Amino acid sequence: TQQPIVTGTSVISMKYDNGVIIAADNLGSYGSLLRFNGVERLIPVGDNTVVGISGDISDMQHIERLLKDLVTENAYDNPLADAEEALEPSYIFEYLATVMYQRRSKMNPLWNAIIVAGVQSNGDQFLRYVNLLGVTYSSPTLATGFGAHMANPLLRKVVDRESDIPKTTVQVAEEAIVNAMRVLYYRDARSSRNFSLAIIDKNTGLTFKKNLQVENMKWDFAKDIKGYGTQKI
Amino acid sequence: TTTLAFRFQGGIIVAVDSRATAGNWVASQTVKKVIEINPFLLGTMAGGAADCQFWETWLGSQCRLHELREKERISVAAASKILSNLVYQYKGAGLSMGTMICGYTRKEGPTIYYVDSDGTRLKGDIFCVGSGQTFAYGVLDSNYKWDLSVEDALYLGKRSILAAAHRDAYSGGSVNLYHVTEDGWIYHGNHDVGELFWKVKEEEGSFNNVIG
Amino acid sequence: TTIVGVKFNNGVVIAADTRSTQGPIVADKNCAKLHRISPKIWCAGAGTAADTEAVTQLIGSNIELHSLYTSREPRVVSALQMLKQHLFKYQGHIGAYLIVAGVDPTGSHLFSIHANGSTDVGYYLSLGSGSLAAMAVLESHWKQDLTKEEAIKLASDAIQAGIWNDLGSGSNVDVCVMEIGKDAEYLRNYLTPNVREEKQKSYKFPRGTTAVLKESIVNICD
Amino acid sequence: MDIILGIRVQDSVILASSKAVTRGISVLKDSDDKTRQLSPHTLMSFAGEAGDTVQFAEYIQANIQLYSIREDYELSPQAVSSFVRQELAKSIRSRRPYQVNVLIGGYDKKKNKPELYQIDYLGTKVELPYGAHGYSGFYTFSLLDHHYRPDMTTEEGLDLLKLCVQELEKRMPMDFKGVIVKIVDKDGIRQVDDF
Amino acid sequence: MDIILGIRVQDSVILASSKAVTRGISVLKDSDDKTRQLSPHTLMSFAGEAGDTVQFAEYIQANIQLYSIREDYELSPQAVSSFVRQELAKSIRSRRPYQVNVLIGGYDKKKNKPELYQIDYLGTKVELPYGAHGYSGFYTFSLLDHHYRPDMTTEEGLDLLKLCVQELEKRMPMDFKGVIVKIVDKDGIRQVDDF
Amino acid sequence: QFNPYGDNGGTILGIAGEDFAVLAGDTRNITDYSINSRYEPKVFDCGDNIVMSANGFAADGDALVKRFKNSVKWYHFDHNDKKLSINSAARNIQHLLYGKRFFPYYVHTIIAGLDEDGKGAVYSFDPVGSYEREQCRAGGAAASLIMPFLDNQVNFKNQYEPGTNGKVKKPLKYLSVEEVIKLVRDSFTSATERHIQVGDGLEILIVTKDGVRKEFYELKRD
Amino acid sequence: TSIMAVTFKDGVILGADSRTTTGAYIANRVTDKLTRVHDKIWCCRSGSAADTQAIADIVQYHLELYTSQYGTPSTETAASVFKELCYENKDNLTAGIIVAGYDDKNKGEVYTIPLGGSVHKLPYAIAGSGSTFIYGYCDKNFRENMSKEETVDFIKHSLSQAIKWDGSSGGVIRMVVLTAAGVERLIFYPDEYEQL
Amino acid sequence: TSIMAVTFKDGVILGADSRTTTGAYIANRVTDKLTRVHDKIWCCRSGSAADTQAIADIVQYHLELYTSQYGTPSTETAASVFKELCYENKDNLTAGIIVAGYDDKNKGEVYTIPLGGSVHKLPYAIAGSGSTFIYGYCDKNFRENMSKEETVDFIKHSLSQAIKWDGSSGGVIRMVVLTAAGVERLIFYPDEYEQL
Amino acid sequence: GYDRALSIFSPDGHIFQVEYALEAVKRGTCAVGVKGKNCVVLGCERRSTLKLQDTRITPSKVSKIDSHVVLSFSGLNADSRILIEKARVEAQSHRLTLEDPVTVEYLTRYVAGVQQRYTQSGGVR
Amino acid sequence: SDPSSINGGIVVAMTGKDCVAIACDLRLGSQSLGVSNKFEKIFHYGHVFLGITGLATDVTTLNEMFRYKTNLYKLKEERAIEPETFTQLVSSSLYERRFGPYFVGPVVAGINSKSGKPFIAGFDLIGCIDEAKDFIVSGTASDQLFGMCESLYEPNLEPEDLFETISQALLNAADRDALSGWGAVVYIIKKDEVVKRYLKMRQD
Ligand SMILES: [Mg+2]
Ligand SMILES: [Mg+2]
Ligand SMILES: [Mg+2]
Ligand SMILES: [Mg+2]
Repeated sequence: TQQPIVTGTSVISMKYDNGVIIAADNLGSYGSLLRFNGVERLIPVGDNTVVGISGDISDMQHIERLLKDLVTENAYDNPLADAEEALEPSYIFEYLATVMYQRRSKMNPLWNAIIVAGVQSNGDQFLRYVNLLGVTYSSPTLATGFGAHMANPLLRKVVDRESDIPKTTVQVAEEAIVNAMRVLYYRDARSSRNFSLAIIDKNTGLTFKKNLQVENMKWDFAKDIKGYGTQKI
Repeated sequence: TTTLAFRFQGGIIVAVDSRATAGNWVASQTVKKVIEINPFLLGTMAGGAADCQFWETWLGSQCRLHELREKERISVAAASKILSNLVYQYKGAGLSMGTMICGYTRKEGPTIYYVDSDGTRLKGDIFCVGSGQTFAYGVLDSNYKWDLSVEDALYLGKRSILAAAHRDAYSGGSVNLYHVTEDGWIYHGNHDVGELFWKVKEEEGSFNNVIG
Repeated sequence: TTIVGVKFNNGVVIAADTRSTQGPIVADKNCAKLHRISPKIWCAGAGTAADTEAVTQLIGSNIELHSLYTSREPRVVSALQMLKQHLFKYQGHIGAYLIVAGVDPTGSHLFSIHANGSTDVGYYLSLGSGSLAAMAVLESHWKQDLTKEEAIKLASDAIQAGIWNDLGSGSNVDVCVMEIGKDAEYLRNYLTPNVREEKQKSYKFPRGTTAVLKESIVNICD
Repeated sequence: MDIILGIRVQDSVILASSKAVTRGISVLKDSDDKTRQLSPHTLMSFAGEAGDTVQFAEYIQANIQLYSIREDYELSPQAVSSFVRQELAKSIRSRRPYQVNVLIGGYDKKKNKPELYQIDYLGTKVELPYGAHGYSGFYTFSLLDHHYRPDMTTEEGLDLLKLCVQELEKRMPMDFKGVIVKIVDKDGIRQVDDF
Repeated sequence: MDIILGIRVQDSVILASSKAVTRGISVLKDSDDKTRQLSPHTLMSFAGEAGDTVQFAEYIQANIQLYSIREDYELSPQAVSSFVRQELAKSIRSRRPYQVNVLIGGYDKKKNKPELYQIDYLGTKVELPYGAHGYSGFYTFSLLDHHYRPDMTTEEGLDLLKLCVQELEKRMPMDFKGVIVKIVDKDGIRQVDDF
Repeated sequence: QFNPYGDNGGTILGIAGEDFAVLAGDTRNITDYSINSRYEPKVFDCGDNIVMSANGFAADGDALVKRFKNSVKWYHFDHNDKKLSINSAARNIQHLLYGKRFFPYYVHTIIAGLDEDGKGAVYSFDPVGSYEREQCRAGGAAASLIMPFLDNQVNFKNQYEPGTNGKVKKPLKYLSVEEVIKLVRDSFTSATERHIQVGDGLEILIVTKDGVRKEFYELKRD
Repeated sequence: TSIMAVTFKDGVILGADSRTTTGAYIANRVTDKLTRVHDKIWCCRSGSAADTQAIADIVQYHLELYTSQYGTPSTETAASVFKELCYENKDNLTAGIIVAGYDDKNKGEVYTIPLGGSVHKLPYAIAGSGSTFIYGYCDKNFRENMSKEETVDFIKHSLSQAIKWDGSSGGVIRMVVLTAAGVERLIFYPDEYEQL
Repeated sequence: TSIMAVTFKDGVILGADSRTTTGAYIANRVTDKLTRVHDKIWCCRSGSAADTQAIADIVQYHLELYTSQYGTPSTETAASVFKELCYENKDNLTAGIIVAGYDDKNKGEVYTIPLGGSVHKLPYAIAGSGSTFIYGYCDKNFRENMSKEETVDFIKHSLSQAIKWDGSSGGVIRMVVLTAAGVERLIFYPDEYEQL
Repeated sequence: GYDRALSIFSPDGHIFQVEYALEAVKRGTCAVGVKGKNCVVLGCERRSTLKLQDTRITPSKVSKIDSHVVLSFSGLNADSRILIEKARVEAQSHRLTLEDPVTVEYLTRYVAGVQQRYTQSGGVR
Repeated sequence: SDPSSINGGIVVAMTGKDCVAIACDLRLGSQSLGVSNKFEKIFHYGHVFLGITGLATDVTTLNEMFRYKTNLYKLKEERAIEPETFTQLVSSSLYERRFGPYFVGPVVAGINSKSGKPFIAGFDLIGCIDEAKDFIVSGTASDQLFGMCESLYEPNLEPEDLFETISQALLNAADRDALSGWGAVVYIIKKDEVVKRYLKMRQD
């Protein structure tokens, strides 16, 4: 039994025609205090997987160590470690999902919500979610925290079912994600302006964009808003 | 649940309803609340369905092992005590069971043991167990005689469950009847309360509280 | 509930879904959440259904009496003030979360009211369980200088985001448009994107299926 | 308190009420009459929270006796039972509710029919062939469902009652010290002295 | 459970134990023997938490019977009571304690004296002329303080016991369905069949 | 305090014909008022012509199904590739569930297939292993909506022979797979109308001596 | 909330962020927390939005009635009316209010009214959840008799920092200037203040 | 507690107040919260005095053993040992620790370990109850590659403000300087720092 | 714990430690049991190289296991005490669980089982 | 200790072609103990029918109250109250006890005597009006009734058909509820005749 101390807010993600996009801001909150601002919550594993993590940061750092140790262990006595026997997204996910459910079953969870995003060796897109209860699910769009409430509705207008995925390009998908991140910055009181975004494409591989910023924000209309009802000046 | 079992001149009657509930939700009307442990041993189930079901079929296994090791069918006393000693180990952990171990052996005659989840074990001639037990008792006690014919006995047991099925919201579905003699147990059918109530009302002229 | 409000050029539009719930159960698939306070002041309501209805009617009644007394068209800020002071007096226990909009001799107005009695001002607002789905759309597509036709579209899109993504919201979209210099137009079931598909089978019973014990003719006359 | 029963037969209502008054681990009394005559053809038995029971019973009695004197007329059992119900229905939302359950047995002289009403502290009224309050019901309702016929004599009703009390004496955990039995018929109210 | 009594007279110990077994609002049994013979001149009556009572009694019995066979010798009542006390005194600090109170009545053949021991679930032992567990004590201790003499016959002890049971039947709130009475003397243990 | 359980909604439904059995369940997965996925299947082919669904808390459901699938695998390894009969599967699942009696799997479990005479079979389990063979069973969030419909249309409860004076019951009889699927589709559309956690999609696994077939239908997505 | 009011050479300036929050959800990102209770007596609101609005509405009403009968009320008087409401209803209110106004005799004045309903006259005042993070900054950088531009910078830099660290605070920085010249409203958007 | 550690041109400086408190009673007004776990790896302690001492004693022991076997440990290594203890025993610890040390390869380094036992490498770090009040001040005044004297002033001014507003903080300001030159202890008394 | 396999097979298929146990039995004082129509009698030799024996107190050779079953033996006296105690414990445990005293065959089968177990457990003879 | 499920019971209403139907069970229990098999839950004031489930004391009280109010309505207005109007009166009256409510789930059914329209409506305990074209459900087996109605129902059923549908909806819902059943009553209501039928059902 636990309580999260330093936390990361939403992780958002979606499938497009050739791959998956995943994004998450660079903040580590401490209650309402926006304490740490250079926190990377997208952790790449190999060149075919990115694991995005929200919730308790101390537990996230633990999971970083687990994943980085996982890569090492897979290389042992494995001449095909960077080919046919490289770590798949599905392997990395099932591993984490196994851990998350064991920890909840021992009444000592890793206080996190996780999205594993990547491309399998056969080119198929992988996107699945696991959290502190060991609950798992897959969807063409996935998000954690506020993201579930505010990003999913926006990303679902782009990809509302399976058949929409081949029709969605990487430019369209990245736009939707970047837009979603702005909305969360407007509306989530525990989000930051700075974020990281990663694309895993079956042709172009892994692109990892750091130090992005929410831009093109609408604030001008604020000057017209006076009082809370009757006040004129 | 309502379940009962009683001893008389002609052996043992055992009758049970068949309802299972999750609060006020009627989960099933067709639940088997008697387990046939061997041709001379019956067990009744009331309380937690899983607990009763699981541990009474477990009891069957332990009774089978007894007759393999001892070349002799287990006594009702010993069978009931295996179960009571088992549930006593789990005391406080939250098992919920009200059960009756009914059987005939040569050394004992016809015998009924009441065993429940707080470790109580009682030999006796008459018991009713479950949320409808009081309703069953009311009918059973007022019409019970040691001398009842097998026929009258079977009906009284059936009528006593029906009475509880009627008044107790958490009893109902159907009646399952058994007769246990020196020659073992004899099933006496599943009786839907759906039809049994109206048939009894008409033939007996009882249940006048009910708009006929 | 999902409810929204959106300002435009020459007026204001509000919209709402039509689902009513008792826990996980849908009690009403087509309930009206747009309430008339006066001819040109309409209220979208979320929260406890009885409370939104009662508080909207009480203030609507007092507004009519006021309008008659003053020989003037009622103003939104009056409905706003009366609603907020009532809700505040009851310390949150009247669970009414309202988006108040309308036009009056002063202009076009859009406010929201929280059950505890606090009020907002804005060009676009959303309330209820589905308000985050709605607000996501509004924050994505809203701009300064909307036509009537753009605001209607934006509003109903915001409600759709709630209908599809919030389990607390569903069924249909009602809209009401309050434009300066014109009558308010109440667009009940503006959108009906959740029509039940044909059933596979008819369950109309053979007559005499049901066992009957008694009959009698009931006297309803004097 | 605890045991109060009622059976309505052909031409009378019979009320049986336990005699024990128990506080803590002491039976303080074994001859308590848990009943009040409301009018010459109406009897109310009662059970519930200590003090509340008699206070309520006597208050109802005073009201009904007042009505009788004012109108020089006896209120019908149905009319009395409705008055009683309303009093309890008010009470349930008071600052301190009356925690009293009652059976009302009356003979309606205009209909020439006996009537039994069962009302709980919430003000839940129901007319019945037979009734009980408390744990008594859990044994007697099923027993009466079996042995009761609508056309029984007052004598048959008493034997049926003997069955109920015997069952309660067998299976009830507490000693309630027997019952006082009272018959309400066309000739008014009388007490059966040896039960 | 509930009622267990014991009286030590001139040449015997008498134990009286209620016959009712009650669960909820049902008396499940009215002939329950709340006693175990530990040895031919030692009897233990018991009352307390359901299941625990018999499990404890029988466990003690097994131990004492084992001792007898091993040594071909009967342990003295004092020796048995100390064994029992220690078992309960261990139990009280276990994960789940035995919630059982006992009376031990024995005839010491070496002393030619009857002995009554009262032990509660905590392991509180005391030798007494008369004893009781539960609410029974609140009526009988004062009654026995008055009517008890140390040199009474087994017959006089039984009449004294009749006084106690009559008082309990009068003032106790619950029907405990009479008692089974047993006498422990120089000739061992016997049950009085009509009480 | 950490609460180790959650509720993922959904509802499931098993029906047995003469020589087939269906196991159906919706494909919506939820937590609170959010949708996690519109297509997350929860009815699985476990081999040996046994289909299974464990509905409630999905983490527990998945863990159970995984363990049972594994139990089938080892049953083959230990008993010379013997086919695991549905009755034997049922009893095995009881021990899986009851083994966690004091920290239960928060799932209603249903399995379907054919018994050893080739007749259609459905078994249902409570969260701690109480089980029963039935012709008919609904489980999960909308069990209470669907179950009494099945009593009426599958087992013909409360239906009498017309003109017989409520004396002769409508006679029990097996349904075709075509009829059974109509009842399933109508069960889930009705449940979708009135339960917020039920919707999106319906996936049915049908089981005959020739194997396991699937059918999928859209449901309302609000 | 992050709010403040600062006296300077020519009068007083009120500053505030624009975030209204229910938990971590931002119900309003363009709130106006600078409220007029009289021509040149304004207040900064923090705490329960419902409470502080209801209080300000009552105070405005009281000062409107005061004016009709006795002419322009002093800033001290306005602060007293707030206090009376906040003190006497302390059990049912969650309101941290800063009162700020401009007389011609008294120039700029600032009164802060914390939770218990005590009153404190100060050269400047900071309050709201965000204020904790700038006690250090404000104490070090405040001087008496700053110019209008210096004061605007002091508030802009201070609230920028409050907003940076307090998740509850955010949006635009609104300010209201109170001098003999009249009443001026200022607004500063994220792209300006975030990278100070 | 108010504590901080700041990297600068030549190494790193650790600063702390000297107040240990049980409620409002000051159990110790001359506490030393700057604790040596190795020649040039020190930490700042905040939270439970018993917890943070027990942790530092364990860490010192671990690094002494590390040294015997593998030579001088890196500051990162020291921070990891702290983390391991703080993370794995998070349920039973109330410890906010800042780790600071000087390598010759890596120069000055600062790691902060908050309650959950996460680790954060930063140019400077502030922690303890008093830190809340100087987030504003420190963010505005910190520069990278300050000189020793500037850094001492930055810490002195910062902790002066933390102490001014936090009742839990107080006493002397202790500092420890960590350079290639060695290890220097500084102390500053109330009469100097109070009127900065 | 001490683990050594003391009872093992020899090349001729004999377990010597078990066979040497029989030699210790053969050295033991003679015991005989004869069963009648309606009784059973157990007779026992006591070696007469011992006078000044106190026969009140010296362990008698026929032990009661329960009130209805007796056990006598030949071999190591100290070993027999271990078997008798175990047997007595089992007899009470049987009464406790089955509510019936042991049959002679059951009690015999138990004692036999104990003896057998000591022929294929490590650390024991 | 949940007032709405101490006594048990259900009510369902349904519209058909130029008719409405309203039906209820007859059970009144005290939790597990069934007490009366004669407790009807449907009342009428002129041609307007009201069914009330929930706490039985409030059921009785509200009937007595609405009889009271509709009687005075008739005397002052010189005409019988209509369903649309009675629905409003039911709502006003329940909301008047907003912070100490009657624990009931009332259902209104009838045919407007001027327009001939069939009308049904239901309410929560606090007065919210739930109007429906098709069906209204209420009581301890309301989930079951919802599932029965949502599949069994079709529009424009003829009186004798509607009877079968509503009866089958009630009977099967009641049998999946411990606290509902013990008899049923069905009212078929047309422009100017009303038939009342007592259904045969299982008595457990
Ligand atoms: Mg029943
Ligand atoms: Mg929805
Ligand atoms: Mg500690
Ligand atoms: Mg200080």
